[PDB]
Amino acid sequence: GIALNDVMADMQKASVSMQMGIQVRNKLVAAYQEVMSMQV
Amino acid sequence: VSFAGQLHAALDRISDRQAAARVQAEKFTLGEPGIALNDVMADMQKASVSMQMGIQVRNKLVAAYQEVMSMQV
Amino acid sequence: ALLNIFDIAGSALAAQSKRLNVAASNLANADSVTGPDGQPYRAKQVVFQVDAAPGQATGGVKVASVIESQAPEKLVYEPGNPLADANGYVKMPNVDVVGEMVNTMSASRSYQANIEVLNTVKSMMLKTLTLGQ
Amino acid sequence: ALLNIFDIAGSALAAQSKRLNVAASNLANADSVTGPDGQPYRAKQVVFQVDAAPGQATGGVKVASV
Amino acid sequence: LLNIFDIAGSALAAQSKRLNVAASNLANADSVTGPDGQPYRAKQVVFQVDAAPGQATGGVKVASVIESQAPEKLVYEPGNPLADANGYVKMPNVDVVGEMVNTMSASRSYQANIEVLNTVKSMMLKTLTLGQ
Amino acid sequence: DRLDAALRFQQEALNLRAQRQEILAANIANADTPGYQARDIDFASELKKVMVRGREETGGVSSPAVDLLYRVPDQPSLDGNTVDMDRERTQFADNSLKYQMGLTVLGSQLKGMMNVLQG
Amino acid sequence: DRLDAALRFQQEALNLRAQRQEILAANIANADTPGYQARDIDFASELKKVMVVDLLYRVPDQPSLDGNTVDMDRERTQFADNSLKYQMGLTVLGSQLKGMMNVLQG
Amino acid sequence: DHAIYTAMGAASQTLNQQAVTASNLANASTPGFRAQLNALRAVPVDGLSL
Amino acid sequence: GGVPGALSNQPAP
Amino acid sequence: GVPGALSNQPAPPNEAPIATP
Amino acid sequence: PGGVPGALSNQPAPPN
Amino acid sequence: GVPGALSNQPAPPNEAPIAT
Amino acid sequence: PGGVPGALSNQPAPPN
Amino acid sequence: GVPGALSNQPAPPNEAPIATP
Repeated sequence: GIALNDVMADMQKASVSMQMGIQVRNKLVAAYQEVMSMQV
Repeated sequence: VSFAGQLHAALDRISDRQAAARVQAEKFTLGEPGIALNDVMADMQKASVSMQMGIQVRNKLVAAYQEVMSMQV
Repeated sequence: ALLNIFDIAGSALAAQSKRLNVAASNLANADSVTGPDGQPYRAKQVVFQVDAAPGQATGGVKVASVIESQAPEKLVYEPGNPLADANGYVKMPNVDVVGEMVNTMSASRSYQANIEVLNTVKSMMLKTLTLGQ
Repeated sequence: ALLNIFDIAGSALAAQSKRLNVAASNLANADSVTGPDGQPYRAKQVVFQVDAAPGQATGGVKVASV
Repeated sequence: LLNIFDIAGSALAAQSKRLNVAASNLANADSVTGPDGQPYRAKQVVFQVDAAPGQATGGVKVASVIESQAPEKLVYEPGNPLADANGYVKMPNVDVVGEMVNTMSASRSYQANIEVLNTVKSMMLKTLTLGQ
Repeated sequence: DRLDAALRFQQEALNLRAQRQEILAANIANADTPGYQARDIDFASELKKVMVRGREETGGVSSPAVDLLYRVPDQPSLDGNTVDMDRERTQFADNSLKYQMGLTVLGSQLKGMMNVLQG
Repeated sequence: DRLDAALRFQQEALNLRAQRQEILAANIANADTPGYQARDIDFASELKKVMVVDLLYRVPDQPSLDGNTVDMDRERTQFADNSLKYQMGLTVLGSQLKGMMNVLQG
Repeated sequence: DHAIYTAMGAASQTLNQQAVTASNLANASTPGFRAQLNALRAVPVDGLSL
Repeated sequence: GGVPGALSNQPAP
Repeated sequence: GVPGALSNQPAPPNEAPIATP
Repeated sequence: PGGVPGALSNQPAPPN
Repeated sequence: GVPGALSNQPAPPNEAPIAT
Repeated sequence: PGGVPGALSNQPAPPN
Repeated sequence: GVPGALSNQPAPPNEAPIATP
């Protein structure tokens, strides 16, 4: 069956990919709120 | 079936393994025939490894939850 | 796949323990004359096989069966002992004491080597669990 | 109770001690004319049996009687 | 694999081979014949430097096992089938004191090499935690 | 895809280290079994093979698709096994250190990435 | 407390091993006393009783003249075995406590 | 690790030779007896390398 | 199975 | 029964007379 | 095919 | 072959006969 | 290069 | 040539002749 070598490696990736998604969304949301907080 | 179900299954499996190792250890300490010290010690080793795996999974899972709850909305 | 080392080394430890037990049983009965059935004690030995199911490359070790050692029974001339032969040839076990002592030492050393294997493997598993953290 | 190897080797030690005791008692009474009552001393022998055990393949040594 | 590991492993193998040769010689101090009927001629290992790609320093490899050229001992047993026309049976030239000393020195070298390998492995384990 | 490809070499090397250590432990376990030729694998060639073509299994009793080669014996033995204990324990220790090295490299890379995704 | 219930069995086994170790060493020390009976406890039954002590006389093997029934070999083997089992109990209890600790550390 | 087995074989065969010699000596008074000769043969193990 | 291990409790209890 | 077992009864005293009583 | 470990398989066996 | 090297062909079964 | 290690080399020999 | 030091030139080969020449 699946060994610790594979389990840990995929677990870490998934953590890395989730962190990347969170950071990119945070950047996009911050840019959008900066645009909408404008004064026209 | 679901993620909570999978986590519950993993916890039950780990606890069952630990309880089996503990019961075999108590049976050996009891003096009942047929139980070898080799098997007791190896099963305790396996139970410790499984507990450590569960601890690591919990640590990461908590870290990921904290990361998500920090996400800006 | 470091978990399979647990099974391999545990099987090896159990097999070496069985071999040491059989050797000690042979040694402790070198001077026996009678069994529970009246038969002379026959020196016994384990058989080691690769613990691999059909299609498995390499496994640990397993004890197939315990077999009577092939050696002439030691004849002793004591036609006064209640147990005897037609010509007073008491049959004593064919235990070779030097062989049994060397077997005990070898079993102990192999056992300790397998314990070291298990210890270092567990240490590596813990590390691996500390991969990214 | 005892581990299997402990039991086997301890039984071996006890059996050898019994055999040595029988030999020493015989060597002491080598010149005895009369025993407790008036009958001659008779040389004792110890008979080793293998403890049958559930395993049978592995078993120590017991002494049925002198 | 790793250099010092390669060196220590090769040296352990060489010293184990020397110890085995010495033990076999000590067993055959009194042997009178082999399978073919020839006398047992004492064996001795040849050590050579294993530094083929490593300049002049490297591990030690056992080049060969050779029969010692010391003259065979002769015993006058004219009734022995192996006795020649002169009645002399050839017995091995194994020197007991030399073999005992070889066993002891090989054991000491084996232990020294094991200690070296352990120290080197510990040093790399500590190197694995650089900067932390 | 990019992150999977960047971390694939060390991950595969570490898996092959695990399988090689399983093989070496099997050799150590069978060290007193009469008639057992010691088995080992060529790490570099099998590592390149697993990278170019993905990992595969014989069945799945299951086992890897690695080529189990025979080790050349050092000195003869009457029982008929070629497991020389010095070689086994040297390869075991070397594989141990190389597996720890792989763990260190992979953990360093993953932190080297969390550091970036850390704002 | 639930923490006691988890560690009750190993603590009681460890205490019983220590008590039986003391009894065996008392048997060794009084080997030369004429008229001394070798006493021992049945480990399993007393462990049941504590989890849910009485001393049992050892069956003599050889008849001595001074009435001492202590046999060297039997009690030496029992002493070594009890030492080994005490170490094993210490190991198991320490492993359980260390696991309960690494669950909490963070 | 296998030199122990070579030495053990040597010791066991020394025991066998001693048994032969003791059996010969026990029959110093046996009428018309022929002593059993003893000789240690060397068996070289034939593997591939050394 | 048929043979108990050396480190097992007295098969003969 | 077996030498080395456990019993709840002390062994009888070990008397060895020199003459028959 | 395995076999008996230790003393029996490391002593010079009979020819046949 | 060099001892300690790797070969794809197994070593032949070794025997130690007493009489040729 | 090297020769026989141990007893044979560290023993006086006739010159040749 | 202090013992235990380092010298550029290799050590001369030692010889143990049993007789004089």
